Amino acid sequence: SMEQVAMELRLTELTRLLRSVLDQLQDKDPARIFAQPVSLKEVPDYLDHIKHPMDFATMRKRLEAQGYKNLHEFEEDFDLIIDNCMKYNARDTVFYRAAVRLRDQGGVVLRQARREVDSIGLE
Repeated sequence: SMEQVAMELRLTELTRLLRSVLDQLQDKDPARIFAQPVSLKEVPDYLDHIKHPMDFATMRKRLEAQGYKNLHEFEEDFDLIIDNCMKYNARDTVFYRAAVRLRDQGGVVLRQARREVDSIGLE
């Protein structure tokens, strides 16, 4: 049916958009600060303060497994990455400043992705 065709087209187009967003976000982090989960050997107290850890590898795994229903769910995981980094690290640190940089750049990319969801009619 055409309802199935439209649903499958919205799924594949949202996936294409989210993959482009995630690639642009990762390209802005060549130091790989947000690429992978934090090592508990290097940071033993991380889970004493961060209850819901998040990183770009976890997001990519969720994206490619069809785990994001809409752009808002993807935005929530990106905000978790930024917020956890700003909560764990003191403000006068290279890691907190990297989160502020990615929050600036990421906000612009995500608002452009919202304009594309609206233009395409994805949600």
